[PDB]
Amino acid sequence: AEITPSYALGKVLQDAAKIQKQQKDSFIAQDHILFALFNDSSIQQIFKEAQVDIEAIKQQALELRGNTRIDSRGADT
Amino acid sequence: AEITPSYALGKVLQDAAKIQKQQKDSFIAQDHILFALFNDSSIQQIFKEAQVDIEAIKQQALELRGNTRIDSRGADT
Repeated sequence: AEITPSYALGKVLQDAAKIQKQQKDSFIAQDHILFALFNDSSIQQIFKEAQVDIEAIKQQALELRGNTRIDSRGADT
Repeated sequence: AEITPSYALGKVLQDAAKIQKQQKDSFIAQDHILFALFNDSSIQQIFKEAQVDIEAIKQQALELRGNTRIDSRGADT
């Protein structure tokens, strides 16, 4: 079970670096790994299950707290 | 003269706007414009002088400024 990093998912290892700093921060966070997941992790379908879309995450990433995390410390978002 | 961005390049100024979040910045600096230049500013060909997209700039922006360079001044560096 889950014996693989699954770069298909695990590109976010790099790919999540998108919004980590752009909150004026250090490293990647929950929304912020998720931020790259709207690219990566999503159910993009007839009813597309992919969530707050272009800014709205980053928006709401800022719009909720924002600068939401720094490094490793405190529950991620 | 100086009429048109060369849309192949034209995106790059707006593509320059892309990295302020992973460069962890509110504003888009001279490292960031070049950051987008990593595509059309290049020779990407049989003999490729590309511009290194992610790897080298970041950690050498970890060398050169960081989040440290939030932005909102003019351009000094």
